[PDB]
Amino acid sequence: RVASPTSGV
Amino acid sequence: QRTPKIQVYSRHPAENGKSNFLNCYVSGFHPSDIEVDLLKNGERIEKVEHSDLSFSKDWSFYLLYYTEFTPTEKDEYACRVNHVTLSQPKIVKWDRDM
Amino acid sequence: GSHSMRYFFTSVSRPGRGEPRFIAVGYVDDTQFVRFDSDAASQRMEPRAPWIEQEGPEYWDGETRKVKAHSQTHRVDLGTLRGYYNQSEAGSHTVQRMYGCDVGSDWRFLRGYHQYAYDGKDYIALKEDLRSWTAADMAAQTTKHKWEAAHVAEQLRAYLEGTCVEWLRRYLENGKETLQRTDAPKTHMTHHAVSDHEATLRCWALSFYPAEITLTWQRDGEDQTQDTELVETRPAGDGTFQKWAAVVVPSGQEQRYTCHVQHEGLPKPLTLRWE
Ligand SMILES: [Co+2]
Repeated sequence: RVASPTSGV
Repeated sequence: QRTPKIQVYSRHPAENGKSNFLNCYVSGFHPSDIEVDLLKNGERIEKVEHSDLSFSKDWSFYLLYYTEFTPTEKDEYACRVNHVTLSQPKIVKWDRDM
Repeated sequence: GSHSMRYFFTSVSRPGRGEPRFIAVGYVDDTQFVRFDSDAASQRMEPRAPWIEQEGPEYWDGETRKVKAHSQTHRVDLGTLRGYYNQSEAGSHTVQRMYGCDVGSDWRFLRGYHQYAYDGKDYIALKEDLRSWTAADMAAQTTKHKWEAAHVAEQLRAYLEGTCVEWLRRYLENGKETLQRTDAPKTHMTHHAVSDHEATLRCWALSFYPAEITLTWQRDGEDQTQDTELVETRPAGDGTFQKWAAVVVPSGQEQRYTCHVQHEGLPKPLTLRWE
């Protein structure tokens, strides 16, 4: 299972 | 920035007249845009597939290109690679001993 | 033995027209099991191994939604990074991200990782404590302050120590017939004359899994590296790997040379000598 995306850079 | 390493080889030990798979493994390159053809007697082979783009810990990319082929005494097989780091396409001949 | 799950994400901007090319792949150990390619027709996360296909619609919908969200995050990032570095809109640039978890023989959490690169160089990475950040330059330092304020490490740590290891264990179970099987290298040695008094011996390891392997030459029982060549481990195309190591020897002295093969699938290392 992939992680949820992080905040943008 | 980083020029591809290239290995051209068969999936199985080669025997003339016995179908097999011709691989071209390109790795250590960046950026990801790359052109890879498999050649039979200098001519592009049409039905060539490749793996999904991935990369190593140093961020350099790798891809496997492959197609079925039959080694013979008379046919020459090769991999032709072009990449921004190359002033001209690099051609690497298949040698069944490597 | 030990095991890992890793996801790899690449986005490449296309200044001439359209959105970035986006490709994601997931691996358990050295086995790819899923992929998403923005150029492909499905626009879904897709199976690449038999043992994942049994996952139900909720799985596939969820994975697709999340990977698509990653793609949009990277699209925005490429814009942000272009600004950070004061770059033209004309050039193509790359963002890469990799994350995953390792578990030990007992399938307990060993370590986690999450790192990010811009144009093929380290940009920002989570340290092994899963709390701190390594920012490579001042743009990345800007990102690090942003990610501190947004509790980003907390969320990654929860994923890496929880969901990541839990689903890895699930996968190792469902795919046990292959994921927990080692394929020992099939080995042999070839001989190629280089002149009428010198020859290359080539020690071959074929069809092995996992990819980790060590091939070494000895002469009269001491390691030899002079006049040797070792190729990079390469995929056979059927899920297994190949490697060879070669040495040039004076003809007639072949019996001095032994090739030694170490691999997880071999209870004891193998020793090969020329026929
Ligand atoms: Co393609």
